[PDB]
Amino acid sequence: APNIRKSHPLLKMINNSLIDLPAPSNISAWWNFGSLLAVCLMTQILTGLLLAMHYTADTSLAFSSVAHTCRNVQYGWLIRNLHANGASFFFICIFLHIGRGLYYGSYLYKETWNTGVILLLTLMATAFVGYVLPWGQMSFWGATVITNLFSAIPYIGHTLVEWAWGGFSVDNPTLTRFFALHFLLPFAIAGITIIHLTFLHESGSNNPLGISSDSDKIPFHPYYSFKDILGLTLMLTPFLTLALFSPNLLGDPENFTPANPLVTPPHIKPEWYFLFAYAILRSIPNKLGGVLALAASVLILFLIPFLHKSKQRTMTFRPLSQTLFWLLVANLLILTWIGSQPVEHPFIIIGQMASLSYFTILLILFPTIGTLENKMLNY
Amino acid sequence: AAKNVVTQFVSSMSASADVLAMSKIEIKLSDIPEGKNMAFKWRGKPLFV
Amino acid sequence: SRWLEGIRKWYYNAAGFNKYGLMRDDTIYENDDVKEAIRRLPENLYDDRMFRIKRALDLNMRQQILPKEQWTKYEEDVPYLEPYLKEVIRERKEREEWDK
Amino acid sequence: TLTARLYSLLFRRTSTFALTIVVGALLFERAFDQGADAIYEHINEGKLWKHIKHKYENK
Amino acid sequence: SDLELHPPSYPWSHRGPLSSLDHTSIRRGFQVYKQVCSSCHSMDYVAYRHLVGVCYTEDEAKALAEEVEVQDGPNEDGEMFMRPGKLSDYFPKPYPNPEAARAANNGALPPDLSYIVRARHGGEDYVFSLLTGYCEPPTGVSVREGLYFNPYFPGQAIGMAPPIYNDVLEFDDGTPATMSQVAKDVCTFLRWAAEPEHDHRKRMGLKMLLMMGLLVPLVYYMKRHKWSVLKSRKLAYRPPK
Amino acid sequence: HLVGVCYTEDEAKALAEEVEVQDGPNEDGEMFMRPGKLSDYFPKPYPN
Amino acid sequence: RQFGHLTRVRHLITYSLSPFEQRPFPHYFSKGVPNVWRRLRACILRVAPPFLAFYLLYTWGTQEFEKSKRKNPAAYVN
Amino acid sequence: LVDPLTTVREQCEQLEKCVKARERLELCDERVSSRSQTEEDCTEELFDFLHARDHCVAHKLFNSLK
Amino acid sequence: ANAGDFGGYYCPCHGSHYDASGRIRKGPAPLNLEVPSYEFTSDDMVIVG
Ligand code: HEM
Ligand code: HEM
Ligand code: HEM
Ligand SMILES: CCCCC[C@H]1C(=O)O[C@@H](C)[C@H](NC(=O)c2cccc(NC=O)c2O)C(=O)O[C@H](C)[C@@H]1OC(=O)CC(C)C
Ligand SMILES: C/C=C(C)/C=C/C=C/[C@H](C)[C@H](C)[C@H](C)[C@H](C)CCc1oc2c(O)c(OC)cc(OC)c2c(=O)c1C
Ligand code: FES
Repeated sequence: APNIRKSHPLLKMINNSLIDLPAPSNISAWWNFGSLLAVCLMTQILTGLLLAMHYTADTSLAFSSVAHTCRNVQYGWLIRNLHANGASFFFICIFLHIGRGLYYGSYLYKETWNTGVILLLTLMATAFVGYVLPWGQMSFWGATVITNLFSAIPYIGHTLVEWAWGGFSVDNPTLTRFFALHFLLPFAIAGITIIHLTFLHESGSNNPLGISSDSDKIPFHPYYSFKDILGLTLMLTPFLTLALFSPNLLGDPENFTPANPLVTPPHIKPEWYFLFAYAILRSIPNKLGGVLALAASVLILFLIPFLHKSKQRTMTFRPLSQTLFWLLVANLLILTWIGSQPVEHPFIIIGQMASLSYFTILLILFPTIGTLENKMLNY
Repeated sequence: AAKNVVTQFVSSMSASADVLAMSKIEIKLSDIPEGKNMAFKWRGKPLFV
Repeated sequence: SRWLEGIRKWYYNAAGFNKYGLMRDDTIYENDDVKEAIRRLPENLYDDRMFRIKRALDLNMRQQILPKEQWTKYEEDVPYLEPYLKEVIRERKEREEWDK
Repeated sequence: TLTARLYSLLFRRTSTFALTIVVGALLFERAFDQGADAIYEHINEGKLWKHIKHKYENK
Repeated sequence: SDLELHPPSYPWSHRGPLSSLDHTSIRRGFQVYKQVCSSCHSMDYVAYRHLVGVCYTEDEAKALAEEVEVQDGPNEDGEMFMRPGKLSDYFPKPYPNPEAARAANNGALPPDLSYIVRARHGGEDYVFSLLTGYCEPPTGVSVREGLYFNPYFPGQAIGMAPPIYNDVLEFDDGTPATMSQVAKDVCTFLRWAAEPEHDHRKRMGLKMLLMMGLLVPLVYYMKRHKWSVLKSRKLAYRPPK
Repeated sequence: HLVGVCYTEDEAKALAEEVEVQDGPNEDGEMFMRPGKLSDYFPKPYPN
Repeated sequence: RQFGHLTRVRHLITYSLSPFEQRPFPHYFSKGVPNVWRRLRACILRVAPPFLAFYLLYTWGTQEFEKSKRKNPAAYVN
Repeated sequence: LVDPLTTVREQCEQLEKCVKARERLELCDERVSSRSQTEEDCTEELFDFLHARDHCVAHKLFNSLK
Repeated sequence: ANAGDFGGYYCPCHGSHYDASGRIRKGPAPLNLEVPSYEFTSDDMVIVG
């Protein structure tokens, strides 16, 4: 090969995943989400790796340390800001990325999709820790529930927790051992992400119409490379805007008060990118039920591929399920609001309700409106 | 071989060989008038009287 | 009271996959059966379908569609693959049953 | 005719192009900052330490 | 009753995504903290060091920190001993420990005001209100021995007595030291205090915004420039017959 | 440690009683001495 | 999957011009903006509805809550 | 020396809303302090006032402050 | 303490309401609060543990 861009074991990979990669010609922004997700993975790993350069995982020093890392380290403040927010831009993109995939049945690439879930899960997992790290009122009390959340699993539970975290109560150990997980985990996300793309490439990228694209397919490089660099700057501007103008805009301030093992803040509102499932959890009064609900609240994505009935892949030609879809996306934006809302009649019910449409819309509505639309075509 | 190495590197966390027993606390009941509840720092978690 | 006929017509224009100018069948996700189906297609209809798809893609990729004129009309939609696909399926269902 | 003069001389040879990105960046920097800094400060007259530094250094 | 009153918004001199903090105001904000809050309110994350170049002068802050003696390292004979507060010391703690403070403030714990502004929803708007805003409990409502009604505070019963009235001090710059006024200055401080980066952070934001403005279009052209090959493009099916 | 290795629980406990240790803040917050429990570390002879 | 082994494509003549011989800008106000609306108006009636519905359920929910807080002038007329 | 606050709360305490509120309160106040046994509290009413008062207190107060 | 619909307790985490006895009455909480080992040593004395 005179090529080189193809005759070099390493070098090929690149000129095979960034150049020369066949990608569908027709692809909406909803396809950038992922390349972005990467940039987050990076921005997170880069900033956090750098923020760990100043963190001091240990109760008595943990909180302050960060403060120091901000006030004392040049641009250390910027680093933090960026980090906590990448967290979000990260969940945002992920939340959108899942959207797109859901409504173009990209979940048909199963493996590429299943791995995806894992990523989500992990990204949810890693983000749980890390937030504990700054050891604020939130950090602490989040540690205590989320962890204790495994209380539900019988027999192996109470035990698994008094292990999950340090000894018998969220205390220093749990902290150090969390930092470790956090420092570690992201690198797992990175790995799996590789596994994710691998599975993908096995099957070209999807495409909005949901019909073969071999008919077209353009060289990833010339095109999409730019397109990514663009989307990079686009959904980079907001994230930065936040980080430079109203950083804590998304960040609960309650966490600015160092942890107190004795008083959980009246008004414990979990992180936004978590609220939905949060709601679901509390609107199902039963430790186990509460948890279970939650369990499936996210662990349901795994079933979407089996809850696909449309004779067509995407649903751009499925106006019916189509609105059912937004009924879902909104039913989600709802659960969220209902999550950032205390528990009283005005809410609560609304809660468990949406926290019912959620499931049904998925487990039942979709597949039904699914076959139905096929018959409205003689299929 | 493994069975153990596992067990080992599994208890290399559970507990910590550091356990207390402050199980004994003295309270002035007069500090808590009728109708209210006082909270105390006791054994890693709060105590209500 | 309400014609399934009357309805299908709805859904058809509602799906609006004819705005891109491609027959119903030009859409059905390509699963094992369909592939075999399409692989049985007479070369005539194949190249036809292809272009229709590439055109569809090209449009879609431009975000623009086909002039109100060129949309395909419900009654004129040609189920060019349904027939093959069906044999396929039953061919299979025949085999699947025999292997028991 | 700028654009033409530019291309031929600056953007044609991949060797050159780059060279102007550099020398250009140096210029863009220096200029963008001074401009930015000014825009900023001006939108905050008498509020910055640079601006009160004087009640222990006059103004 | 989970019934509460939400603090009105004041057009602070530094609210604007592009407006820095009135450093003059912070200077006073500092003094009001030093002269009246720094006797109950600890502020562990700042230090005279900062004031230098932001609202005070090197020599100014140095002599400013001399103003306090601090317990420092072991002797040769090893014994804590006091000595003039240097420049690098952190703002003095009023109490050796919390429970000590709680025993000094009618059983309450005056929270450290380092990150106060961003630890309570509302920041300055809240804080300001809280200070300038005490009053007799409406009827049927009775605050117990030692507390003081303040509508804006949850429970409406605070353990902090109105710590700010007219003249409590005298801003050496010649500023009508009215409550409203001082209380303002304290808040603008509490802000910087909570996030010194403020200005530097917004200025930055400025530039960041001018780059997006400039960069994104550029790459947009580039994105379109490159795609035109396709956007433009034209198909056609020509079989032989 | 001593417990189970060269001493007995009750043995070490009373063994640790043998020393008073400076411990946490009052309510009025002030270091105060109190009987050395079982979990204390061997006494330091010098403050520093 | 790489290039040259994608599909059996026959008889498709495509003509495209170098980007430098054409204009990227494009034809806004002619085909540009028009199609944009051609779409806002196409899906508006398919996307907005549910969001709108939420909104209501949000407001309703909030007001009611904010109401159930205020006293019934007649919870004690005596 | 006079606190621009108190002066500006004077003007504000006169705006239509304040009055339509200050009144609503005044009643409740003397509506609860007039009885021996009542659970009512004039907090709510109190807020509504404040809420309204301070609101303009803000629209103007910072103008007189340096 | 001193909050909730059962005049005992309320946990802001998931809405579990407790009665003044520490029992769970409403919400997702599973068992009633923990009652430590204790006794009174006199008229004003109370010892927990
Ligand atoms: C000095 C200008 C000053 C400020 C500013 C101030 C503010 C302040 C805040 C914002 C809080 C409370 C926030 C909350 O919701 O808990 C707070 C709390 C207390 N303070 Fe204060 N305070 C100022 C000065 C002083 C001074 C001089 C004293 C001691 C005389 C004092 C005390 C306290 C106490 C006690 C509280 C406790 C609140 C409670 O738990 O009920 N403050 N202060
Ligand atoms: C996968 C992406 C990551 C996620 C989801 C993430 C998320 C978080 C979050 C939300 C916090 C709490 C921040 C806050 O207080 O608001 C955090 C803290 C932290 N993260 Fe990450 N993190 C990630 C990766 C990293 C990496 C790779 C490291 C280093 C190995 C890291 C090190 C830290 C440090 C130092 C803190 C403590 C200081 C702080 O709280 O800001 N993070 N991370
Ligand atoms: C770990 C972060 C993740 C990264 C960085 C990542 C990356 C990618 C990328 C870049 C693609 C290429 C096409 C595109 O951009 O959409 C892709 C596709 C896909 N990813 Fe992810 N992904 C991540 C997480 C997930 C998650 C959480 C899901 C789970 C629902 C998921 C599901 C998919 C699907 C279904 C596709 C294939 C179909 C298609 O591309 O149209 N991904 N992902
Ligand atoms: C030495 C560098 C090797 C390059 C690695 C890097 C490589 O896959 O880069 C792209 C192709 C990848 N996305 C895409 O290919 C992609 C695919 C379909 C459409 C679009 N665009 C939408 O319009 C894409 O953008 C994007 O998601 O990054 C991944 C995931 C990976 O990088 C990650 O492991 C890094 C993590 C592990 C830290
Ligand atoms: C080290 C990692 C371990 C032990 C594993 C933990 C597993 C993490 C999982 C994926 C995470 C929490 C998921 C987003 C779950 C499903 C959502 C539930 C969730 O619930 C919460 C909750 O009920 C709270 O009650 C007061 C408070 C909270 O924060 C202050 C949260 C919270 O932050 C999250 C998020
Ligand atoms: S933590 Fe008590 S309601 Fe769940």
